[PDB]
Amino acid sequence: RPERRHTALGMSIGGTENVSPTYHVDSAGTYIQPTTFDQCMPVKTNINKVL
Amino acid sequence: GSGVGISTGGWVGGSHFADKYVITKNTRQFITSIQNGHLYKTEIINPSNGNGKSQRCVTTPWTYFNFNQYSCHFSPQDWQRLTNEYKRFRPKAMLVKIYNLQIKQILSNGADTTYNNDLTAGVHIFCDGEHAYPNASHPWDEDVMPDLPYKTWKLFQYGYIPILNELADLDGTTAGGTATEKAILYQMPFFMLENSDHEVLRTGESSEFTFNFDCEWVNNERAYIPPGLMFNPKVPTRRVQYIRQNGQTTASTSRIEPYSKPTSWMTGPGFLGGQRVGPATSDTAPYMVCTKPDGVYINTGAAGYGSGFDPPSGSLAPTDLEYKLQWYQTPEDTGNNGNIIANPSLSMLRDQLLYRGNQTTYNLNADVWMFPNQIWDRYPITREHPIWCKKPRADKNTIIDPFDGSIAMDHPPGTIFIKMAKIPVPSSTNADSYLNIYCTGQVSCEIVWEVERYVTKNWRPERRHTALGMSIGGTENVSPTYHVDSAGTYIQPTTFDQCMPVKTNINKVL
Amino acid sequence: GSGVGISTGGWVGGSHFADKYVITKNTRQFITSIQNGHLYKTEIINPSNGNGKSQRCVTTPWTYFNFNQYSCHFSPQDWQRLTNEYKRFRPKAMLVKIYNLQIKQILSNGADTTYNNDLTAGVHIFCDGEHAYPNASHPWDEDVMPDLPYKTWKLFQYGYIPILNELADLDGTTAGGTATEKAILYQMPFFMLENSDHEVLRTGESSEFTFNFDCEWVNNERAYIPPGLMFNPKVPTRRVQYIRQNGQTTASTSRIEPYSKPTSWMTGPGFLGGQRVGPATSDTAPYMVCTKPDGVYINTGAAGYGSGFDPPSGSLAPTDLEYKLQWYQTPEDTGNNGNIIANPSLSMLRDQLLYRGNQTTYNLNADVWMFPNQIWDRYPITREHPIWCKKPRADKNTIIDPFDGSIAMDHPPGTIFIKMAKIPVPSSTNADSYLNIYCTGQVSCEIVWEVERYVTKNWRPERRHTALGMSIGGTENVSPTYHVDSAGTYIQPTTFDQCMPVKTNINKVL
Amino acid sequence: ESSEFTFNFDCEWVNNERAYIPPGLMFNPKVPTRRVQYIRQNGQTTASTSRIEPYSKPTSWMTGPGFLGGQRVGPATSDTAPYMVCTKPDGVYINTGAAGYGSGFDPPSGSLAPTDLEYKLQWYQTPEDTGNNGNIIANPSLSMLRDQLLYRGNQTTYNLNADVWMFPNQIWDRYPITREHPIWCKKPRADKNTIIDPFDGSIA
Amino acid sequence: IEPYSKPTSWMTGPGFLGGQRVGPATSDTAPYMVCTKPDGVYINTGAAGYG
Amino acid sequence: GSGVGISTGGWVGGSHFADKYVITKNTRQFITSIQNGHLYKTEIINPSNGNGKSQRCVTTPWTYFNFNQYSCHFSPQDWQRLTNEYKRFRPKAMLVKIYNLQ
Repeated sequence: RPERRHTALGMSIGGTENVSPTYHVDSAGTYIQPTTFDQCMPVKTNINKVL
Repeated sequence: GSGVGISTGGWVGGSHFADKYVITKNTRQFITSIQNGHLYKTEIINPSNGNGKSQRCVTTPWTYFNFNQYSCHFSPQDWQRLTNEYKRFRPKAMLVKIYNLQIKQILSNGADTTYNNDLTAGVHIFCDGEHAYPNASHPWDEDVMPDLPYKTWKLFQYGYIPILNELADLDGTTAGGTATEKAILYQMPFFMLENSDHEVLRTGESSEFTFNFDCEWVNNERAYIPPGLMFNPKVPTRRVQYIRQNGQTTASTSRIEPYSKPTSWMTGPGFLGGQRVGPATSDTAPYMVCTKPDGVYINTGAAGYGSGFDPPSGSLAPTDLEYKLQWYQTPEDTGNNGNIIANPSLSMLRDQLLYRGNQTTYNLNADVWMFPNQIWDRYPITREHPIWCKKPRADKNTIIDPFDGSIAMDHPPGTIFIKMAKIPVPSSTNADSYLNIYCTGQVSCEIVWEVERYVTKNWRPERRHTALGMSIGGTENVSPTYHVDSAGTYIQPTTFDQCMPVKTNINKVL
Repeated sequence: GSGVGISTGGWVGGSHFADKYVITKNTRQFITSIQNGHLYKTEIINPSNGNGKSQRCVTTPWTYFNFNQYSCHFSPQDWQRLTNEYKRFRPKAMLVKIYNLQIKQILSNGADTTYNNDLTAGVHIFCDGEHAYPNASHPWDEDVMPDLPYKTWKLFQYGYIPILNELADLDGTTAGGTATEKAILYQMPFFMLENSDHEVLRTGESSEFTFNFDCEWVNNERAYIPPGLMFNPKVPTRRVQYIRQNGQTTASTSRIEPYSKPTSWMTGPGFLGGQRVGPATSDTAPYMVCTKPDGVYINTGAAGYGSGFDPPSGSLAPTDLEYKLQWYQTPEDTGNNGNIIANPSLSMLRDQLLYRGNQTTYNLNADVWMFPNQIWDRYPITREHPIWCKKPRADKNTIIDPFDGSIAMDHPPGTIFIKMAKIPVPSSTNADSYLNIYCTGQVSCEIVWEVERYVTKNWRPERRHTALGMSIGGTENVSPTYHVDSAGTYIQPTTFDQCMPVKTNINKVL
Repeated sequence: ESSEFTFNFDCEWVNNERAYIPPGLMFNPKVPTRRVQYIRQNGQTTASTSRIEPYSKPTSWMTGPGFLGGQRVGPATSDTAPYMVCTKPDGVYINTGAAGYGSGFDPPSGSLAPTDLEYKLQWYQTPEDTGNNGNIIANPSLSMLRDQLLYRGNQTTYNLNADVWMFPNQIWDRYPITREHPIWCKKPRADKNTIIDPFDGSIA
Repeated sequence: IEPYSKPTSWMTGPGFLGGQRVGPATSDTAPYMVCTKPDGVYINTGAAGYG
Repeated sequence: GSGVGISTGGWVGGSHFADKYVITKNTRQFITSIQNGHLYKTEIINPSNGNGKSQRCVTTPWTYFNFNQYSCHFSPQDWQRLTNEYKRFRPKAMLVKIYNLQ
């Protein structure tokens, strides 16, 4: 079966004009920070393991 | 050694991923039975509600292996990893084996049927690699190898259309047909697979077939911008735009704005102009490709002397649901359930449109033909698509880009034909009497897939196919997609993204 | 040669004792039949009286060989001699062979069933040595090879728990489950043994599998004293004991008595603090090891999102019968008959306890965690114990000492999976119809056991396992233990010492 | 001028994998077990001896270590942690509380499932972040070697064991690190140590 | 978290401060007894003397 | 050659993915200034609201490079691909260069 992967579709949109997606620069040049823990792309998530 | 009690092969399965290649291995248990009672027959299908559409069909005492789909060669895990980790892939080499054959005699004593093997019985196997015979397979057929390795594969009867019927049907005022229609029957080819040399196997034997692909790549990449956005907005352009006098607006000459530069790159081809024509039992397509020699008599409409061209749309954005690629996921699906409607891949070389200004507004150009400087991506195929199609032998052709996404080749993988060897029975009445038998066996397909890994200078994360895009269904509604149910039912992908299309994940700098 | 009338093996049996090794040889006649009608299925077992405990189970069309017990590889004679003559032993190399296969067709004509062989039928055999699939075997299962070489071995269906159910069960106020539970289903793995390459055999064929153990020893020795008694009573100690003022008793400073010296060696770990929680149909253990991610919805108690940890007690002396290892000797045993309750081995590295002084008396410490300087012996296994268990793949772990006594390994002996090759049947109704078949065959297991003989300067005789410790039972009550009855019933060991545990006979100087 | 420096790591792997089941689910539900469960008399319920159910087999594998028992102690300007690791030689004079002769141990929780927000790893994404904005709270990785819990039966129900020490046969995954984590930490030079598994996820 | 208190990854070493010695001095007086008590033995004494 | 008008290095950046290894390359422009006026000092931080918590701190006329985080060595693209395509990873060899000093 397919497994979980980290996707840009898990990113969120923010900024001064609220048009800037995560990990992208803003109009002011501000770098949009990850809002949530999954946007930081943790390990031990995607790849299944048989014990 | 070799004999009845020695197996001629073993189960092969799984995948092997490398940098430059992927090897998929699939084995199935297949079953074949007698077809047409060992006869060749030519039938006319002429549905009363088919709105005058008809076919001539030569049905053969033969069945055939169809390997053409992606889902049969890739698990959903393997397909995910393929489309997530690679920018492009193509088939390299195919190897198929038919082995572990069992021919049973079918004994009907009553409502109870018994099965015991005829050890001296045999089975015909013919691979046509030169395409000397009408091609068995066609894209999007349900004859293809199953997705689940443990499901039995039932071979389909081989048949072919000898002629276009309405041209051959000998209808009209004159008796016996016109002179042109009769001339089209007087040459109607007739093909027998028995005309070729081929193999007859017993249980202790086996056969194998190799095929080498030489193909164009299937590109998994997406355009994040259209070709028209490839300029720099901050630098001015030298170009001048003259706008003619419109009504009370004076004609003006000015420098084109820096944020709109002119583009050299046209919308790809496509037809948004046609519409399907009911009823559903006829051939319903926005466009018919017809052949109508002079002197034939046609008492029907365009459907029935021609074939429907579907999807009509090219890289053009479908303006209606009729123009979208759509298929049922299982053979038992009907109506609005089980169907998967294609949705945009959000690639900017897809979903193109062309507008012409009337000097007031822009109006959509529905039918976009081939025009110089057109740039488009080929269809975003999914794990359920035909891999290839048969390209017609012809003098001339334009750019070959089947809109369903299948890869047209002069020679695709040859079709392996299989039938039960006839076992005649003595008849005092000179009746045609044969012994009722069937063959089950194991067929394996190993394909080597040439692959290429992507390299990107993109800073930001990119889309990938995730199991979190799956949906939950079943009898108890606890079963996630691509998983088995309590009844053993395999949960089918509900939506187009669950089929994991290409040209989605991996960004591409134009 | 090779064929249907030539046997592919022979019966191997018995043992060979040497100084540094023991070779045990065991052959069994096994039977396997079709499972799940050749389907993979995912069932939810959710007993009404199970007190909210549930499992997801993927059941497979597969059966598997389980060699893990000591009694299947050792006769009671050989086990006696092993534990009497050797200080330690471990598995060295395993060799298993599946051969002399017979696939019969099952014919039901009525209440009468007939059996005749399909010579071209075949059988799938897959050994998983990389543990790429969920492990089939688990300690203390009844699927294991029989003790009596002449008894038939019936293989058990292979199935695995895909997910923890209460985490996946989509229960709660919100419809369709929470976001976390759905995410846990959206990835629920699904495994098919058909995804691997494996072997298909007919009657004239055979397969064999080798496995090399690298293991810790099973130590057969007993401590005649605890580690705290290792001093000399006659020599004084330099150590001072200060006793604080208690009530009207004055604080004192004095030399510790020569007959109590301080010890550096702590009680081994264990839990005496927990208690089982009924009813018997739920998971009843003094301790639950649970997983409870945040965002799941749990409508049950600790049982059903967790697994019972049993035996809770470590080397600690069980304070109640709940803490003692206990098993039924045959699958038909119920209640208080046929059960064997573990009793002390009278080794002084077992049955440990920890008390803390409150300065009046000493009170038992029920839960003893890992603490430095702990010394204990591993459980005194018997002829009926699992030999090994599967160690989970994980980043971190503490000292691996399964309290049942089984040896946890990263890779145990691989599980050999076997199923009947499907023999599809023609169906006009497109029903799924297969031919009813089963396989019987002979499976042999040769294990080489590395052993070590004891050396002792003890003057006095030591305990040994004696047939005089056996008991007499049967239908006529004349049959001694490990002997057959008049009906052919094999007299089972009634008590734990008749199972001949280790860490009993051979004394050990600490 | 210029300078350059080389360093060779010899390290344990950072494992990116998830357990889809806990170690306790590794059995087969359909095959029976030989194991017997004896349940002592509880109130008016009679003591029973029975074969353990096939769908619950006993597990050999304990919950990993962790502390759910402690609580942070304000105010925020002091050292606020559920646990203080302190050094207090004899003869020193201490006019303060445990904080200030000791260091806060955070995250207190091990692979144990955090029972409160205090136990979760949390950080601000930029140096200018304050309060409830810019902070990232760790959430479960949905790995079954993480978010472990330990209950003991009182023979009526099961009650949570808050503080799980090292115990034999414990199986757990190390913390699910993200793109923002320390890669390594300095391991103290010392005679003795237990298993080294920094709960933040950094490699000592 | 304040810069002068950072979180530590390093726990206190093991030990027992909880026990207390039990008189009189002529017995075995320690805060803790490590005992062995197989089932079936008869113990007429306290923890000291089987441990 | 070498001198004031010759650069001692160049900008290195990006990543290289292979089967058995990944190479991450990162260059930064750094700035350092004088610290403590070239003195070593021992300060006692003893906040009034710190609830009795205090530290001794020896502050030095020195600054230091800290490379320890994952985000500094991996772009979010590279980190995604790392965690999607690989079961495990560890650091192998580090090489740092200080150059183009002004």
